[PDB]
Amino acid sequence: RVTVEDCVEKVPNRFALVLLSAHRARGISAGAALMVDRDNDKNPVVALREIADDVIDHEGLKEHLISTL
Amino acid sequence: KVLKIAKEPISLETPIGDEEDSHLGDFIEDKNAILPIDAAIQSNLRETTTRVLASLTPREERVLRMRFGIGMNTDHTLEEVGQQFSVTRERIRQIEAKALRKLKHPSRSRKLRSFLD
Amino acid sequence: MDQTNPLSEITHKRRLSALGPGGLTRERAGFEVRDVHPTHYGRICPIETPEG
Amino acid sequence: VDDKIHARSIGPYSLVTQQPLGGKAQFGGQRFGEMEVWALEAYGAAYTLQEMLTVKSDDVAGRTKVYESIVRGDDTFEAGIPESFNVLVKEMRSLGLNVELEN
Amino acid sequence: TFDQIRISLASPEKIRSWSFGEIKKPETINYRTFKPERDGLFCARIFGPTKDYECLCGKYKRMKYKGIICEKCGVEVTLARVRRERMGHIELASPVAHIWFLKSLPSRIAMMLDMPLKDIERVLYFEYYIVTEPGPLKQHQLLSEDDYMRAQEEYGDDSFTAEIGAEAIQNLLKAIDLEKEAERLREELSGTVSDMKQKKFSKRLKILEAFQESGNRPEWMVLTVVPVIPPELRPLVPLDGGRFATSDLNDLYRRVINRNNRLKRLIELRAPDIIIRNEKRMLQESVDALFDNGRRGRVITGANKRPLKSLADMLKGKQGRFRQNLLGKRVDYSGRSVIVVGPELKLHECGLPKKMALELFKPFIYARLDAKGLSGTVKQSKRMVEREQPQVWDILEEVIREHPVLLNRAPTLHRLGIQAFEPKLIEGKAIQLHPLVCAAFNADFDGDQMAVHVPLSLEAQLEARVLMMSTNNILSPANGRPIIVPSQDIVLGLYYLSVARDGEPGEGKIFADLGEIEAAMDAGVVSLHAKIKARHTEMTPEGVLLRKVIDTTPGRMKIAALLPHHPQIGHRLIEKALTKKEIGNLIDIVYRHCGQKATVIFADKVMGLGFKEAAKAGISFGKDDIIIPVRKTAIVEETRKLAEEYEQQYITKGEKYNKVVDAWAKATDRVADEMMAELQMKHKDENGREKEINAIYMMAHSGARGSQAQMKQLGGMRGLMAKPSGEIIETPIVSNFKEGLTVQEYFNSTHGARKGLADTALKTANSGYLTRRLVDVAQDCIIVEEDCGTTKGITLRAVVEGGDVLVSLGSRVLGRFTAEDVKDPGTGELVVPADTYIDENIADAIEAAVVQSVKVRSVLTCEAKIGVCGACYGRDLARGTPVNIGEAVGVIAAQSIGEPGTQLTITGGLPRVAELFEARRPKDCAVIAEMDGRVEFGKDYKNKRRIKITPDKHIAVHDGDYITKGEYIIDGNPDPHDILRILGVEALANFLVDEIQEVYRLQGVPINDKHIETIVRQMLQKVEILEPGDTGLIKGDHLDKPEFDKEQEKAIARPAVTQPVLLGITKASLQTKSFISAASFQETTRVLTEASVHGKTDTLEGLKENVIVGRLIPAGTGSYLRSLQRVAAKRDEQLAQQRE
DNA sequence: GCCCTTAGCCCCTTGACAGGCGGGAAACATCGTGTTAACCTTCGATTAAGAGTCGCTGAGTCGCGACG
DNA sequence: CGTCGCGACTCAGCGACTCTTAATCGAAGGTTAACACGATGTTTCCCGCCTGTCAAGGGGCTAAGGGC
Ligand SMILES: [Mg+2]
Ligand SMILES: [Zn+2]
Ligand SMILES: [Zn+2]
Repeated sequence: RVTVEDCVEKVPNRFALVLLSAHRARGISAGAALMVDRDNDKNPVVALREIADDVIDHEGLKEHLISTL
Repeated sequence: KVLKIAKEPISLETPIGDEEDSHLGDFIEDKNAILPIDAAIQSNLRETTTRVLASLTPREERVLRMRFGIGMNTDHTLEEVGQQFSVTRERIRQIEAKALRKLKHPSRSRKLRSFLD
Repeated sequence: MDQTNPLSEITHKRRLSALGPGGLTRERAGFEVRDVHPTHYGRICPIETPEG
Repeated sequence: VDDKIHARSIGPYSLVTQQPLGGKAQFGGQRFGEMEVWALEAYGAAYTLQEMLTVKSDDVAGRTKVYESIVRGDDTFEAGIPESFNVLVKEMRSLGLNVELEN
Repeated sequence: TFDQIRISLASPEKIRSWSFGEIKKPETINYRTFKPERDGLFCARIFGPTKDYECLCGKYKRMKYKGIICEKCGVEVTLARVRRERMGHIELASPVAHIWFLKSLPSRIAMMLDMPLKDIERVLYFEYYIVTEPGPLKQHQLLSEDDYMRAQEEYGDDSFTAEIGAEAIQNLLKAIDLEKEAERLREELSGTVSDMKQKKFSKRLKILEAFQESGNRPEWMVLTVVPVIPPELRPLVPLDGGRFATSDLNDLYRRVINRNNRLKRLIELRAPDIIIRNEKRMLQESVDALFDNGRRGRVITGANKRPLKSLADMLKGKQGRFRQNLLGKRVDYSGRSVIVVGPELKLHECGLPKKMALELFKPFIYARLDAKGLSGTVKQSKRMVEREQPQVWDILEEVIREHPVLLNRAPTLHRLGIQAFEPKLIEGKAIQLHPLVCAAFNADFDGDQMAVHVPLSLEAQLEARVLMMSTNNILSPANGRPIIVPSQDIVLGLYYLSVARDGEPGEGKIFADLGEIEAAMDAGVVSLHAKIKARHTEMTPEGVLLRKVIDTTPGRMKIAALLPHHPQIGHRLIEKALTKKEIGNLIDIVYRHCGQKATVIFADKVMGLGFKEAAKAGISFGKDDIIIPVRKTAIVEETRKLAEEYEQQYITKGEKYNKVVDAWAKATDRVADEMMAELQMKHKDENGREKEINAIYMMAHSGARGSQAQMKQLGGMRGLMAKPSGEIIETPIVSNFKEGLTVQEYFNSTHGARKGLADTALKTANSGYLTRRLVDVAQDCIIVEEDCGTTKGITLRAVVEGGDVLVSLGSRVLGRFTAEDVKDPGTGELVVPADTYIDENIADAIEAAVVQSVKVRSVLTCEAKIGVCGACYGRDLARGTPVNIGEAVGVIAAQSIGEPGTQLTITGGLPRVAELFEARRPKDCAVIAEMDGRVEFGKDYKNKRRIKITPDKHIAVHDGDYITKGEYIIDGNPDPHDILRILGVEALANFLVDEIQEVYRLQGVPINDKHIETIVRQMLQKVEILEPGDTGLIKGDHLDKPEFDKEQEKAIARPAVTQPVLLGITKASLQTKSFISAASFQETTRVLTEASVHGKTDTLEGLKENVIVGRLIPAGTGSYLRSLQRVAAKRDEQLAQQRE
């Protein structure tokens, strides 16, 4: 339901908007998304909708997870 | 039995249509490749068994698992699983029968009633 | 045998296929034999032909 | 539309490559070809290509894993060596080549 | 894990280490019991058990034992997966020469010791004996008669020995050493002329350095032990009917085993020397056919008559790693259904049949039922969805809510062919596709099965929502034109809404709001002919604009209200007729100025608006729709009379051309022009109001489905039909499709149209081949660096023919970062900065003043070490935003170049593009001058003037005239190779770009220049090494070598210089660093040998490499994950440096 | 309200089968050998009606000079 | 003061990999010396060891009812 142009202004790469959004959705699977309501939406769509407030915070967690151990 | 003895195995690369595309090798099925669905029931049968065994006695659940093997694939017999717990006698068979008759009620054997098919 | 209807049987029976054993294959045809010669007039239809 | 419709999440797989069969014969799957994989290659959808031709079709050890993960609830997968690459390296190893992985 | 796959020669010891048991009998299974034999092509103890953890003879089939081996059968108990990985080996009684190295284009076995393949092939087949250890009896004398073998041996019976065959060639390869041979060839390559011997010496030195560097011994091309493919790869599954279906490789391996057993029995039996050598020759031929089967006599199977495929035949055709195995994987979780129009759906929502959504989302349905608690177990869930219970449909609509599905059309020519859609559980069994998006798919609804895919992963399900969504694929990757523009119906509706006529009810009746127009139209006071005044907000200046009472129309207001509120847009765009081109420019301007959300919402609204106003309009085609020109019979009679006046006296060809060109080819547009003029005139009824516009004329003018050529063919003169050779028909063809065509004219029509129809089916194959070549030459052209440190760029000049511009300079330069700041002519004012993005505003400012070519940074001038840069590719063609790192720029450009195919066209359009991309010498090879000023005469009596040096056939220059570099003697069709050898690389790139643009404009498919720029850059990845010292390679070489070799030579001193060489798209894989990328689409028997003997290791840097290997692609989301992996590795290294 | 007495359930000891994987012993269907000597001592297909190019070979034409 | 004795020379010539991209339905036809022990498996029951019933008996523990 949420477009990419509305949420790509914060992540002007269009690929970090995918990986970071997937990481945010996975975190929502264990409890996340305290910034925007779900509005009866799936995990990826809600992550893309709330990506306007976790542009840098999501990339750091993904980078830490990519690191071994 | 002499006839029908696989007189000539057809080439698996033979054409299937009017052209030489999509040979017979690309259309043969697999009777040994485990389908992902049948693996799903395997993983859930590993989950649905660990849950039903969590209600039994700890030592009794351990001896029942040793009778078949959930983590260890070495399927032990009655006496072999008997020595691991107590004196190897009919007591192990008795507790196994009691456990087997235990999870046969609609409460414990609820999700397994549609599992055996 | 294309037997979807009585016309398919007739058009399949009256089908001159330039491919098969003894003639050019589907690749062997080329842009030459895939044309219609002037002598084809009256003897072979130029419109009814497979699109593939 | 009946004779042409088709939908097979997981059907009978082949033998030479362990891939899902083609066509609507026996629960086939829409073959994802080189010219149709380039559509996702030019796209940024590399995770799809890392799961559509890696764990979806040609990973006998990864297909069941991804199916169990999807059934459990988590949309996570893993696929390192597809069966296509395995059969390719086995065929190349059949000749005088020394196709062998490392590090 | 694994990475950096490397190939080399398979050592006999390493081959034995790979195998698990030597097969000595050509027996697969038993005729009574279907079990593997002891030692054969299908073995249990050699390749593993046939059943999962079920040993042979029913002894360890309980799975309790995993490493225990049987006693009677000797097979170790293991799952059936090991039967596909376990290899085998056949220790041949005599060696055998590899078919890939013996018989091929480069004779890799003949390059050793400098012996031609014509004699190496004779010494291997035991025809001409070879001499070894000479000491009369010259080295490599190649003697066959027994005179010198026995009669000449009567010199004491000492020091006389020679061999023949595969063993002889193996001993010869063992005798030659790599280091000494390379050292001998080094001095033979330098300090000498090397006129003809250099061509072979270069290849020999390359092969020797590959063998020495890779560590492979020279005597490994001939193999004493042949490895066997595992039995699971070549299966023997019992087919339905008791007839086993054995693979092609099984028969070849059985033949090889039979030959080996026969040779072993002959050697142990002490057979005649002519039969053992003949047995070795038969075994060698069998091993040759088992590998390639093409270089030999094409040995056919004993049962079938089809040519048996081999280990090489599999990889070559589509049925191996090329198409069937690796690239074109038959992915599951997919669906193919006939598509139907989905106008009730949104642009980002495709219809999915309920009967297909269950089979597609079976695991997702199971997960939703398990999490929701509806189903206790997976088996119960499968039993629930299998019967299609009414409670699972509610879960299917809930699971398919934001899970996009990839819609894959049968033919794909660009990245928009795979677009993910939020599925809607529509009734029926057909994919309800959106009307606006099917144009980008190339899928009409006349029958087009759109294969639907479902991404399983959470990232793939999210990757299909950020990039593969239909809302994000508005602008096609070919150029800056939106591909979501209405094709046929919405464009017709908008044209009917925008057509304004001075005569209509409600003239100048001012309305209050937008709803007033519809309220008055429902009352019958105002018509839809767009001639009434009302109020509307245009929003031209900064901020909100007042509701100015515009003098516009009601029909253009219904479309104007759908336009988003933003400056530079409004009713000023709808003031035109709103044709297909104008409506595409409107969807482009709304996306160029406003965002993608508003653009997609306007596209969704206008489709519904155009649909609602097209059905209510009544655009049905009728007999009076196609109006034949009343001034047609007279012009036809006058033309046919003029065709007879000059025919009385008669040259016949001149009179014919006067009667076919000036008589029928001319005045056929006159009749068509008169028809168009009579069709454009709006007939006014007796009540002063025009009756209506012709529906066919509306379709032709709006651009939905009509055209001038189609109009003339339908109602005009129909033109003149073609011929098999291309000549125009001379007979009179005066009849339109509205009238009755007689038999002869219709036969000529179907004689001229079947040629184009075959071109749609034959030239499309050439289009597919060109697209395959481009994506595999441009796969490495991936944007990785955002901004490179380069300043030079290609010059982009607006192409012009005659006196007008063919393409606007503002459009050619739009979306490309400038190299140097463009200076406006006349006044020295910096209109554009040096290294900033060229936005649409910058392009408009540049086009506001007439300017010459502007220095533009392109992918050609990229100084990036790996991949392409971001400040050079410019703007991604997907949207108005600049290109981001990770996009497959090369793949996008290849798709954009292949999209104009199937409608192109010798040298007309498609063949010319294929010739220019492959860089072949045309039929008339042009020779560049390179001389300045005066030009002298060439040598005396050398059949041609090669070149004249003045340092200070057909000819087009004089002997004393002042010639300037650039003017080359040719009648046309220059050569790009000569252009690079004489002229610069940027000049060749500009020539190729202009040629491709001229071709695509003559055909009509506009393609962006950068899409050709990336292909031209990928064609320039090789550079001829002219280094006099430190490197003996003079032929072409990848640029990474001079990036590394030229840097290493400076740390030892001779200066190194290399001129860039241009190779065709097909020749890109010939010298590419990666072999999997080259062995994918190119010939698999030459690139593998070029990579096996060279020990080429695939670093998996490209896109096609990771696709075949299965790992994540280094482009796109995979590119970003690779960057994250690299930064994580750097962080781990920094952390390790902290703790010593 | 607490203590004594008796009944019911749980547990232990023996056991008379029942047959049941499995090697042995045996009766019977395979699988690789031989062996016989009356006459022919070159069998046979299969492209070859489009098309861009890689890898090699072998003919006719010239320079440099020596000996009359 | 010519040529030819003797050398390269590039020119021809000859071989040779692919046929987009998903799809419309599964299998697919021939070749026709005779016999003999032997060593080699194949297949049946038959007891050996052992596994699994339910029962019999009993006691020991637990608990419920009655009396002071
Ligand atoms: Mg269509
Ligand atoms: Zn066994
Ligand atoms: Zn660059």
